[PDB]
Amino acid sequence: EELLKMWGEELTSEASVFEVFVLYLSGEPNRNGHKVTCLPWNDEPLAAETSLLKEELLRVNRQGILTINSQPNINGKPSSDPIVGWGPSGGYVFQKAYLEFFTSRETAEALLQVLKKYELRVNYHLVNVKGENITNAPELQPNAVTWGIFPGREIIQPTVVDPVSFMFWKDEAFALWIEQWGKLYEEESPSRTIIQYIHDNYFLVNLVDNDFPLDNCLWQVVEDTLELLN
Amino acid sequence: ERHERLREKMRRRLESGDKWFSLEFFPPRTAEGAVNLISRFDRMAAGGPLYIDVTWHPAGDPGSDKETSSMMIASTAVNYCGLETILHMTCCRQRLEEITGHLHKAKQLGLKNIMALRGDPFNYAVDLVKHIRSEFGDYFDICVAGYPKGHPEAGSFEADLKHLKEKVSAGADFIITQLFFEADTFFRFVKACTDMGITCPIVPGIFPIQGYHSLRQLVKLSKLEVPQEIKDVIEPIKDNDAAIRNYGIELAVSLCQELLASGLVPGLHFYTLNREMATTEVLKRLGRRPLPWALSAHPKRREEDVRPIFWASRPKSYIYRTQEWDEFPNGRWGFGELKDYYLFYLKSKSPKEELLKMWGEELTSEASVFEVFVLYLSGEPNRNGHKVTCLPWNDEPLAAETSLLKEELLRVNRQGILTINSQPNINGKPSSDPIVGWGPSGGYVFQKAYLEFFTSRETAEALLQVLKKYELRVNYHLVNVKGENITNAPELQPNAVTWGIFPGREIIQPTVVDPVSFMFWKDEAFALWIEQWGKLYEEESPSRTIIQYIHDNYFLVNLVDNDFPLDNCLWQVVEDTLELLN
Ligand SMILES: Cc1cc2nc3c(=O)[nH]c(=O)nc-3n(C[C@H](O)[C@H](O)[C@H](O)COP(=O)(O)OP(=O)(O)OC[C@H]3O[C@@H](n4cnc5c(N)ncnc54)[C@H](O)[C@@H]3O)c2cc1C
Ligand SMILES: Nc1ncnc2c1ncn2[C@@H]1O[C@H](CSCC[C@H](N)C(=O)O)[C@@H](O)[C@H]1O
Ligand SMILES: Nc1ncnc2c1ncn2[C@@H]1O[C@H](CSCC[C@H](N)C(=O)O)[C@@H](O)[C@H]1O
Repeated sequence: EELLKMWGEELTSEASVFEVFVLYLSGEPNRNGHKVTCLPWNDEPLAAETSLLKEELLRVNRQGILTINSQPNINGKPSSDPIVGWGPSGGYVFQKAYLEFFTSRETAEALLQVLKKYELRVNYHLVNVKGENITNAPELQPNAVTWGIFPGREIIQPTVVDPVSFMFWKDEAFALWIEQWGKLYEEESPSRTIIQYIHDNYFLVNLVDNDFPLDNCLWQVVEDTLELLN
Repeated sequence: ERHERLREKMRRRLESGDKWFSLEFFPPRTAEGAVNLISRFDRMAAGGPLYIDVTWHPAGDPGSDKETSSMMIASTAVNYCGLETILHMTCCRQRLEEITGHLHKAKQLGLKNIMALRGDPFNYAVDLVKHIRSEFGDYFDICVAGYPKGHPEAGSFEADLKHLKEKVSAGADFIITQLFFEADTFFRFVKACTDMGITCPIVPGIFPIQGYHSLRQLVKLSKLEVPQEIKDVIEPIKDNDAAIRNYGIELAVSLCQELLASGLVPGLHFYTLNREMATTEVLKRLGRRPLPWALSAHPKRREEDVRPIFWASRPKSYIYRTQEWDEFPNGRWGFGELKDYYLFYLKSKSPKEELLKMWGEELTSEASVFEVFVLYLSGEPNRNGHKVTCLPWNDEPLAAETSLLKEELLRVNRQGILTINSQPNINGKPSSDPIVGWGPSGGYVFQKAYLEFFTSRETAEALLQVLKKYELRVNYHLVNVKGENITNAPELQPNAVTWGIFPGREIIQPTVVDPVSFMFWKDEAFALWIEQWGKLYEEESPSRTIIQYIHDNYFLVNLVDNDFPLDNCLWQVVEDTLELLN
């Protein structure tokens, strides 16, 4: 037993599942053993870039939208930057904001509803376990989300997100709700039951904000998702 | 379902319900006319035409290797111009071997659409189509001429319809009709075609009247009688060709609208007769963007979305020099090689010794050459009073994006920095910008500053001496006709001067600087001194020896500024070089 007590001994509701993400999104106290440094999806500590949006992620996951990775809108930082920088020196580095998460089944309706106004700017992709696949993405084509331009060189594009790779990743992206977390609990115990109601019948989601010279809209998508549900 | 060439391409438009247009031309009897018509093919291609049809006659030697011959005109339309063509063919006074040889030659030239014609004095187009199918299978498109008001040689119209049945069922793919004067005639013979089991799509042909010779030309071509209404309209204006052009445009617009609104017409064939204005106006009245180069090439070149910037003021030589390739670049340019040098036209749109009045008959010194570049860039008339339309490297008026590089560019060019290609830094403008908005309409477009020029031995030396003060920021490349090569670019890698960011797509980089393909542009760039401007002068003269000295000893230089969100340093590097001189 290493991560059980860090993820909580007994889950009273989905709120006890939300309470595991916020204690990963900040170093914070717990009923026993304090800080948790891991989730099934998130074996790295938060990258230094995450400090730009840590307060937003804490807000988002405390509202029940269960973020499992992100990026900010960077708009051409120097390559040498210790927070957001890579490749040859002196060049530039760019990003699109990114927000990948799970939600309660009722919340996916809410998200699709609010995307009816942002479906030009925000590339979105929702998927339930067994298959229920909704997107505004180009049918086939990958979306580039981190790229860089370097003195005397070709454009480098290290981070890309796309509907085929996402539909493949989904088959692991649900399995470890059981294989890592759910397998800790007793057979059909109230914790296992609320985890199974979170494994099955629950939407994995991806969002990308394409308009990177602007402030990141993904927080407003989630705020309006919440508002709508409310 | 899947789609391919042949009927499936036009079946795509049929299913999508998109109306299209096609143009049909004639081969000229002179080489100059051939060049003019090739330029015309380039100009019409932007009108979104389905295909180009080239007529065939035996008196003009169409199967021969003369440039005026129809076969080479069609080949130039496709291979060296990038436009799909449909080749007409007639087999009167021809044998099996001749037809087979001509069809094989069409094979070798990439020609894949063939029109079957019987001509006027192998007895029928049925034999031609059947022989084509038997000897070359289904590799080629086959289309047969249709006769709505019946063949003049035929006793009965129903017999003509039956012969059309047989010809279509033999090997034909599409049917093209001749001139008309009433729309209802289209409908009646279309219904006849349907009722006889002919299921191929029928496309109507249109002759746009443009002059008084059109009436005689129309009568001779179609053997039909002009209606008394049109003649009476034309008779009182028998010497106002321009007015008849407007009247014919109106009549053609009415006919085309009636044809299209029917829904049985998938497209239109227009008999241009090697005339542009009326056809273009008609097409516009009936109702460019994917890359900063306004068209990517058609034949075997759907893959091209990156090419080197060097040729971008002169694109048709790049297409011609690269026609050997299969690896037409898509992705990071990283592969296609111009391991090539060639025999040529090297002719402007102005005649061979006509533009001498704009470049000057008499070069006094290099300081006269320096004004020809500046007169071009300024749009200013020469000492003769003639505005310079082009220079040997750049047959165009230079682009709207280079209006940002007007006053500074011509200012530094006066000083012996003879610029032949250039570009602004852009810093992430929205897509659909008026001067740099290429690609998908949502997104952003980005560019580095670029400058390319010839310059003197002294000024090149100076610049080599200076660039050390910017060499972290400026990639530079310098070469001469002697092959002396000096450059500061990493491992000779390409340099991505333009790119765009678009929702849901990977990053797109449509133009690139490349120090290896600059070795292949170099030879073309220097040779365009002697082979267009030197040879425009007499064989031993001040003007020839001046141009041969410029060819012999100027450096060719290219610079790129990598700090694209900051102000351009190419302005304030050549000025940092002018200072040093003194
Ligand atoms: C779109 C178009 C393009 C043209 N292009 C050219 C060109 O490139 N070069 C050129 O020289 N001319 C061309 N012409 C002119 C054309 O070739 C003439 O109309 C010519 O006189 C006959 O050619 P055809 O294919 O229409 O002949 P066909 O369709 O074969 O018709 C000619 C006559 O053959 C008779 N016939 C056909 N099959 C039979 C049969 N099985 N049994 C008995 N009788 C039969 C018909 O009754 C008809 O009157 C073109 C015409 C059109 C409309
Ligand atoms: N549950 C969670 N909520 C928010 N962010 C998370 C998260 N789990 C991981 N992350 C962060 O999401 C980031 C995605 S990393 C992939 C993109 C990468 N930064 C690049 O541009 O190359 C990680 O760096 C990590 O710090
Ligand atoms: N004599 C001359 N001096 C300066 N620039 C010239 C020139 N002749 C042509 N040019 C310009 O050279 C540029 C090269 S193409 C520039 C790159 C490309 N348009 C892009 O897609 O980003 C053209 O804009 C052309 O107009």
